[PDB]
Amino acid sequence: IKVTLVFEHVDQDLRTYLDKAPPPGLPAETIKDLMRQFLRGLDFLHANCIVHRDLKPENILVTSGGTVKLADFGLARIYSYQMALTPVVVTLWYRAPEVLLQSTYATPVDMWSVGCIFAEMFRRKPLFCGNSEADQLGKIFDLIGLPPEDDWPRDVSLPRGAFPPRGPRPVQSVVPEMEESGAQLLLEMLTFNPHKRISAFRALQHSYL
Amino acid sequence: EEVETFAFQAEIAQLMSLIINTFYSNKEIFLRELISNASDALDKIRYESLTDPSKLDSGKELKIDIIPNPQERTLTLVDTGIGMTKADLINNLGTIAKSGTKAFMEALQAGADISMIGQFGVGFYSAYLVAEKVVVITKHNDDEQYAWESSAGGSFTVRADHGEPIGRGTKVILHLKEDQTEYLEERRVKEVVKKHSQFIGYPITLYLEKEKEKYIDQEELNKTKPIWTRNPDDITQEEYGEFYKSLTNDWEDHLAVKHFSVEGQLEFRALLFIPRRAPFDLFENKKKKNNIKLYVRRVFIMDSCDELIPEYLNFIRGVVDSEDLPLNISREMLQQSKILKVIRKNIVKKCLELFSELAEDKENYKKFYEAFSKNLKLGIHEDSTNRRRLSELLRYHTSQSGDEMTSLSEYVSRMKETQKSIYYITGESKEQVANSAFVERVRKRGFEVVYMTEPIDEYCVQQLKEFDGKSLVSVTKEGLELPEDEEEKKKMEESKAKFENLCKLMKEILDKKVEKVTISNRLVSSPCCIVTSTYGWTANMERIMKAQALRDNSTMGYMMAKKHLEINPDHPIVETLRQKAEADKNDKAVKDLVVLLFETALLSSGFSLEDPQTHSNRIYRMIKLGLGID
Amino acid sequence: EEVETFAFQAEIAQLMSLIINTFYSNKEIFLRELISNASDALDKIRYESLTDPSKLDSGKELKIDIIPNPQERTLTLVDTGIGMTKADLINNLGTIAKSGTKAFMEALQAGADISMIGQFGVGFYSAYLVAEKVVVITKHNDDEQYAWESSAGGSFTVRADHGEPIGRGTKVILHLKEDQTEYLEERRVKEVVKKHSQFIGYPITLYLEKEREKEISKKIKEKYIDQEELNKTKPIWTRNPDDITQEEYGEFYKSLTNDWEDHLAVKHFSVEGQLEFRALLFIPRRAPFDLFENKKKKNNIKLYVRRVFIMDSCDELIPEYLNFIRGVVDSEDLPLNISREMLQQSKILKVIRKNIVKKCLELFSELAEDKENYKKFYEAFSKNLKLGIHEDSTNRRRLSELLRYHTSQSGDEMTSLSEYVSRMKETQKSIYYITGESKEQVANSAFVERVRKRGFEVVYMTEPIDEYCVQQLKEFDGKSLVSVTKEGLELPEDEEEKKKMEESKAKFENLCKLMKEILDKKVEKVTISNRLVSSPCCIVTSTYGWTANMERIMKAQALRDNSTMGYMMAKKHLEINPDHPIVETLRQKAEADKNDKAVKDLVVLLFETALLSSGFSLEDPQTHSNRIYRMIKLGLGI
Amino acid sequence: VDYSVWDHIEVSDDEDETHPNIDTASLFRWRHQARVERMEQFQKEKEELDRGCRECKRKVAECQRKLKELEVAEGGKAELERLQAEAQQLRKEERSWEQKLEEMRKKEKSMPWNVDTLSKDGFSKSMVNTKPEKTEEDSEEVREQKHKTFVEKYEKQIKHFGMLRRWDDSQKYLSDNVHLVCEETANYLVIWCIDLEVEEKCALMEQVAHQTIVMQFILELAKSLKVDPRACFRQFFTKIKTADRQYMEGFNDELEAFK
Ligand SMILES: Nc1ncnc2c1ncn2[C@@H]1O[C@H](COP(=O)(O)OP(=O)(O)OP(=O)(O)O)[C@@H](O)[C@H]1O
Ligand SMILES: Nc1ncnc2c1ncn2[C@@H]1O[C@H](COP(=O)(O)OP(=O)(O)OP(=O)(O)O)[C@@H](O)[C@H]1O
Ligand SMILES: [Mg+2]
Ligand SMILES: [Mg+2]
Repeated sequence: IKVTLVFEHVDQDLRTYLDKAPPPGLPAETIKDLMRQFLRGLDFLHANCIVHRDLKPENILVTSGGTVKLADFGLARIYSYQMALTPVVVTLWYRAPEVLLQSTYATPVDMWSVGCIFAEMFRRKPLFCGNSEADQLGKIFDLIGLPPEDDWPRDVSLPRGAFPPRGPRPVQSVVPEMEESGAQLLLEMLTFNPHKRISAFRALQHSYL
Repeated sequence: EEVETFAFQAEIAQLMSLIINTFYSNKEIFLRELISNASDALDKIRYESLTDPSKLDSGKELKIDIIPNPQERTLTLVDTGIGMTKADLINNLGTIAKSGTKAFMEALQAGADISMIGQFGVGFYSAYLVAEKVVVITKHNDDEQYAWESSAGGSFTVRADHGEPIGRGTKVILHLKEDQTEYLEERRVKEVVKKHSQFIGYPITLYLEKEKEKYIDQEELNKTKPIWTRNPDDITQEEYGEFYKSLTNDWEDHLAVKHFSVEGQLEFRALLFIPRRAPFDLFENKKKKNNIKLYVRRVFIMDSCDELIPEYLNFIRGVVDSEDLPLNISREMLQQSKILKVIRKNIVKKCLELFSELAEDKENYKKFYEAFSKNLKLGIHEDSTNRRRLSELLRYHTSQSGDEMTSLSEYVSRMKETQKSIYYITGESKEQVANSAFVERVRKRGFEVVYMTEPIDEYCVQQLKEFDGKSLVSVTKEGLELPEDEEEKKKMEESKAKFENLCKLMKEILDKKVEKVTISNRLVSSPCCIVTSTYGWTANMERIMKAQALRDNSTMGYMMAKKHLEINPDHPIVETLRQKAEADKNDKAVKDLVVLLFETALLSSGFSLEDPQTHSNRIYRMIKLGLGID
Repeated sequence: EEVETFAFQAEIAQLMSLIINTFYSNKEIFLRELISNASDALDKIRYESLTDPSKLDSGKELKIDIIPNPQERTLTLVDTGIGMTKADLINNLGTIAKSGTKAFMEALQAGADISMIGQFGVGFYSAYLVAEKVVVITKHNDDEQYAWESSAGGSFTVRADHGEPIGRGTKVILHLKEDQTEYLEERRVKEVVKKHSQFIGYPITLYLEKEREKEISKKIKEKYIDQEELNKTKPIWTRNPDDITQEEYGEFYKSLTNDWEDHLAVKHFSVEGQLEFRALLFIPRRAPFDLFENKKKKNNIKLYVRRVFIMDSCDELIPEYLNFIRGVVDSEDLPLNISREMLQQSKILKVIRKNIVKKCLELFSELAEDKENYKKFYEAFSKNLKLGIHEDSTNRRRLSELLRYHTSQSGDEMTSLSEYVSRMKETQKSIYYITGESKEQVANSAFVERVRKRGFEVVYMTEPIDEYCVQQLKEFDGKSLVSVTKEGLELPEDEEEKKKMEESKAKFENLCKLMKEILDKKVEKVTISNRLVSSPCCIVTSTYGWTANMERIMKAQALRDNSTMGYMMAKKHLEINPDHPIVETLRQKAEADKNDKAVKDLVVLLFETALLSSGFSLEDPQTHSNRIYRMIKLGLGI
Repeated sequence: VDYSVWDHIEVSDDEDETHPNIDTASLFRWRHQARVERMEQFQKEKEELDRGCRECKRKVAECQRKLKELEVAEGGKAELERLQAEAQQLRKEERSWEQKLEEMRKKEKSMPWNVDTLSKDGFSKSMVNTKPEKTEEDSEEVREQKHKTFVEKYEKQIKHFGMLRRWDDSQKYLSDNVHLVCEETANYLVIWCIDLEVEEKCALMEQVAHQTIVMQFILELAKSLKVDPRACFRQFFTKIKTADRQYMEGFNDELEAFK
């Protein structure tokens, strides 16, 4: 008798995880681990210049051991088989303003996406929810705050300046079990201006995690 | 002035000891290095004779003679090369990092079909890994015969030799160390020969004191010849077969062969072979991965198939002979392993092409597939980039087929104009799945299913999500979609209401045994049946996964798929139960029947039975009732 | 003729290119060798200052600093070691296969505790793997400041004091190649030094441009990073085991591997033999998720030479079943080759492995005393134990004593086989056990009914590895192990009851014969067994072949479809319980009419349920359920 | 002495450059895409630079023609001067396009090595070993030559098999000497047993007889299976090593009869 092994692939999609996850107030410590699992993955991806502004909750794998594995790096190599007819039209509460602004992919873009996802994890429910890209920002702005046409990037397809200014809403209190340190990390990730956001490395190395 | 200029120095006393202690690890390689040098010299002769054939007057034969001498515990190696002049002995032979091979190669810049190795200029000194002292005796055509003697002690001596004449070339006398006498063994010598010199162009002979105990000229020592070096268009099947049989030592010849060469920065020639039968240790975890061997200039370097080829292709035999690789000072190791990965990729492409053409040969493909479909399916599981190509090679038995397998594309060609998915069923056996209730309605609706009877099909089908634009669906899972005639749909909704309270009752009876109780038209001849939720393990996958010795049971909290009780409203039993619910939903005998039916369905549906003893005990009770025992 | 004598020569121009180009494949050794040289110079000081403190008058602090200069594309190595004289730059540094460490090897007769790292006199020139040019500015206390300079082009130069204060050790200027700018990156530098300078005695620091807030103070952060942290982890095995406590040892573990929890079990290994080395063995409190992922390269036990990471070939350092123990092996007596990337004479590691395994077993034995943490250990790595038992026949003598099981008498408490044995009855000459799919299965199996009635303890086994271990473990503490699932379960019993069974065999003789005919090609032999109590019958495994569980395991787990083996292994018999009401009735029914098909069908039913109760899959479960449905319809009047 | 040419090899599926938090099943494909897009961008750039160069080249070439014409023209030298300056600018532009092309050449020199740049398909030739033509040879004729020479050729190897007892040794032995798996071998072993009887070497005779029936066993079911004994001899060892004792004894009786 000879010996040989074969191993099973993990299909535990983050979305499935969230479906299995408990009500708003998902153990911050569990999320902290998953956050640093994600961000560590990002550092690798940023080191390898992996472009994937299209990365969404469902492209995040959460294994039975609590390991975040990232897959599906942008439309260029994904959905080669039956896909969504509204992959974009769908509420893009998990897409950075820079996506909504029709600009490009960046470290801040990626983190903005998952930042909302992390809040989703805490709430077991999408952080924001708008209709159009401008309406999506209109929901985003309610948490992070909003300025007129003086803190907007150059690459903006949306009517910047036609977004009536408003204050932020302490992420700590908005998102369930969001410890202030993570509230600040999230708020930084959620901040409209991509250059006012925190890098994957910086967030990863933050004492919060 | 403010700066002094110095030439780099080299402490030979230390360097030499480093050469014969730290530069090498294996020591048996001394034969390789000396033989290689011999063949270089034999090529030197050849080239020179191309311009002046009278240079062959001092012997017209090109070969290497190995003559062990246990009486002295030495080894005599006769190299019938050109030879070395006294100047060459003191300039090239007695110099570190220097070889006249390079100078000869400079002469070869005028145009030649000559191929030599020796860019390091140190291999000679590997002789001192094994030998205590080495004596090199030579006779260059343009000089006298000299004896070069040294123990690598910082110096060497040269004197004109006396007695036996050398026509040309040189003899190496290896004064083998007292603990190196194992190299006087026939087997040990042949071991090394087969290890690195199996494709040396020149005849290498081994002389052994045998019947009358005289040195017998083992001319066949390296009779194996290179085939990929020859023009493939001029190589016959018999020649490819004999090579394969020599390559693999398999009395049976190959199923298929393919020559492959690349040109450019990477350059090599190669032969790939598909075996007719799989090896009994194909899956052995500790098996050395050496099916395809790597050579440089026909010199064996390594056989690390762990990186050369995919594990799922780890059955193809062959030889890859490169022209110029970045070998380390220790030739046994190759620098820039990414090169091997590039080679791999190119090989894979050619293997896939060979497989496709093999598939064109249906009869031999069937033979191939039967032997190596496990590896194909393994590739589906392991390789995310060539899966599509590999999926074209997949063949299964299907409802409209007999015992003949059919491709997934052939299945697709038989799909209905309203069929958007490939129906299939996995299991332990073809008969088992053929007799499943899950494929009965499917057959009644005129559909074909794919029979999947291997345990590895659970891993394969895991990756087979869509094929030729067609989706795939298991008949064993919930949500099985078959043509729904609006009339029938209404009737089914009426039936749902009809058996609504019945299903509720059954659920109350089996609240913790089944997740949901409902009727379904997927059933035909069975009163009921257990299905698997689209999330988690199937009855088959679950059973298989739970047979794994090294599995982690805690992961099953994420894999325990929901079980649901399908009911076939058309049966007298189901109808009776409905009537019995109306008569008395609290009837214990009825409740017992419901439990019986569930376990019966659960078990017959391929799901684990919680307690076979209790199950059979119920049966024993019922038997006793039939027997009138009690 | 006249014997001419010649000295061996060397083509340095070719040799130098071979040193740089053909000696190494991994350019990471660049920093390793440079640092190693710096630490050697620091060792030279330690000795000299040890015997003569005034040697430190020009500097006491001993360390290695690395400063990158991206604006030049150069690196600076600051060696605060003893340095070199002009003569040494020319003689030692500028000569191939020349090293002043040998001078200290010979000079340091008193300095027996001064261990220089390496000795080839070549590694310096590996600097040119990534550097276009190297300049070595140095001032040994016995000379002035000079600047050695070369691009490895067949020559080198030495310059006079240029005024840049080097009063000790040396400044090595590393001019990097256009395509080697990755070594200017913080991350990359850290990646390399963490794998090679991990246990350097002297602290290594980096001077890096500190990521900081814009200097608009309004806000501002510090300008530069002092990365001393690289050597925060010190050698532990080098100290006296008796003086090493968990307050530091557990910290080492958590530093050894990124695990923020103290280890479970550990063992210091001190070897004073020819192969002198010390090693630390660590056992995690939890098994890793990749524990059995054999596709991944092993790296738990790492091999250091003179506290320098060299190898991590666990494949040789340990056996597969011990691939969970993490640790450090540190020897200063190993014959590394010229590259230092591989140990020559692997037979050395064979011996080392054997010796390590011995201590692993001793550790396990020590753990066995701590029942609480042993149970934790056992549960965490019981499969590894069982794999070891399965594979390593030599050490089963110790591994089999580590086994712990739930039995019919211990129940929910897991106990040792030695405890089982010590508590065996005077008639209990063999270890009774049962394998299966689960505890409640085997605990309610017909196979263990009589066994319990005879007062015998049954070891419950449920893992496939248990099924594998019983194919290897035959005897324990001198007593054989007997599966209650196999035919011929000779339980100790009253001879008179055996006589009663023989009378029962005569009573049900014709019944057995009839049943055999009924079950022709279904069962190999129909017979009688008092191992059964509540059941009328039972399919049993034979003395040869696979058990129902083993078939389940092998047929589903094995990737090889060995139908030949499966065929030969597929053996089974049917036992009858002569005291069972149904069996009694069947006899009566056979006597009434052996040709009564209804009875025959009943026998078939019972057979199929016997297969089910014994874990044997039915050849066509659908027809079984069909019979059930038919019987149901009969009960329902359908 | 210089292998630096292969220090820059790019492998998009390099499994030694992975990460615990990344699924390389898609990453490798990302790398592929990125590599391709890069090459596309590179090629587009080069072509546009070449185009621009050629355009300015033609423009200045035509201007130079015109410069000759303006020089000839009676007073066109005023325009000549103007055009010369313009032509110089066109030449400067051409030059700068060429300088950019030189930079493209530098980029090519810096380009990573891969399956598309390291080598091309120098030679490819497949072959499926179908045949060697439905045929048949008279095995008696074959034996007339074979039994006489094969047996003697491998007499010591036949005897070596006959001197084995461990099933592993016999299987491994025949694996190495699979050419012995035939009737001629078994026939020798029978004869050898007879000779051993004559020589009073009964202990050996019995062991040879044992190995005789092993070869006969191989032949027995090879014939039953309608296959070449050498293609299935390992299955006999598989059967023997796994067979239930009682059945094995039955098989041995059948075997002795087959011999
Ligand atoms: N059979 C031979 N006939 C003539 N000259 C020989 C023979 N064998 C070796 N030599 C000489 O030995 C010298 C030493 O070269 P050596 O073989 O040590 O370097 P090399 O082996 O060519 O290089 P490498 O170390 O890469 O194999 C060469 O200059 C070569 O001329
Ligand atoms: N930073 C340094 N400080 C002082 N001496 C140095 C330094 N770098 C190189 N040397 C000189 O180089 C000699 C040996 O260095 P080198 O590394 O080349 O050989 P080694 O370190 O003894 O062993 P290896 O050659 O394997 O590294 C030392 O004895 C010393 O004379
Ligand atoms: Mg040579
Ligand atoms: Mg050094």
